Amino acid sequence: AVNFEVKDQTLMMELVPERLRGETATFDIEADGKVYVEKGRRVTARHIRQLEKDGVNFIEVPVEYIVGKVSAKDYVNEATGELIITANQEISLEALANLSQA
Amino acid sequence: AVNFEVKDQTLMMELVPERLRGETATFDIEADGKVYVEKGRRVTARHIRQLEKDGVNFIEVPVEYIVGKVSAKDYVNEATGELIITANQEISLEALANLSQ
Amino acid sequence: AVNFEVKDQTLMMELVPERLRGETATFDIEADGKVYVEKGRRVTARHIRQLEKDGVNFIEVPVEYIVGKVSAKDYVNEATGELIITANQEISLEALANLSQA
Amino acid sequence: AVNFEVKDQTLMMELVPERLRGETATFDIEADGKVYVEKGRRVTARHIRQLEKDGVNFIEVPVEYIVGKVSAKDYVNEATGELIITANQEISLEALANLSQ
Repeated sequence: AVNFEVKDQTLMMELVPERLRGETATFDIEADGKVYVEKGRRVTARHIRQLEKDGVNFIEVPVEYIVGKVSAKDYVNEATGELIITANQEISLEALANLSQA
Repeated sequence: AVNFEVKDQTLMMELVPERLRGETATFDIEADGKVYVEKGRRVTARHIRQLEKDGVNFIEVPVEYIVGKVSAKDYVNEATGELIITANQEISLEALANLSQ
Repeated sequence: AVNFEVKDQTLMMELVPERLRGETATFDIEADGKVYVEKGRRVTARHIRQLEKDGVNFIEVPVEYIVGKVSAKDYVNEATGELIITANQEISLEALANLSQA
Repeated sequence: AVNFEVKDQTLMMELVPERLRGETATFDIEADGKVYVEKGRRVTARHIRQLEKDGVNFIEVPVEYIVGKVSAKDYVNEATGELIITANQEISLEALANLSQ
């Protein structure tokens, strides 16, 4: 009766800025379409303050993080997590009425 | 990646109590698990009073209503309709990770 | 714990082609991004066969149809209906864990 | 326009029965409404047998597991995880019509 097709997916976790400084980024440090540190760059003090200036409290993390395929990072808070799924939800009213009738 | 297993379904619509009184119900007149008048029975002034006392301004309407299998009624306002789907949304994190890669 | 933001919505209903011929379209007759008859045009035999050639068994109808704000049309099957909602579903894992903990 | 009222939630993960035997459970070992071993109890060879006989290859894991409040265990495979959200999806047809206009 209801099909749910995933078009995109993103995981976000709370930044711990005090642990990010000096890391070499293994994935782009980004939020809301803006990349603050490119993969392979070492995070500078300015990068930290640029995130802060923009009010970036959550950053993107690879979705694979949630199935254990990314070694855990001290610069995100493990007690947090926001999963955003963009989907096309197809609801058959006919099929629902048939569930209801039965 | 995401399955949506439907366990129950209903519409809800705003009630126009003036137009209900005197009619014979074609579906249970119901809200929040309480049935006020059963299908096949006449709606009394007492029923109308009970609905008002309980503050019932929306009632359940079968999803069949939306595909014409239950015919239209004056005492529910189609402009106000809601579809409530009770479901288990089964999200495969493995599948989402696969999609991300 | 879960927010569901609607980005787009479409209603589709099964076409009854035998009742569409000769109608003056009051909304574009379309499916899958292709407009077959523009609003205000009278539907010709060719339009019917063009829909058929493309296998168009369902057409778009204004969503308002489902709240009774479009007078019913004999050229769609009233016993049908497919509602497609494009949404951003935001799932707070933290909030869900808190529901679970409680 | 759409509210998603959560009524229950769990993860599920693939079980590695060899790594469970002998451990003391920190959450009920459970599938499809049957609890095999309660939180705080040791998993026996008999428990392992029961799981196998019932064909239980995925078990429930608390959502707390995903935010670190329940610590990681060798006997569930995080690569396989699912999140199952039981909810009432309340779709306002009035609101969808409003959005369409």
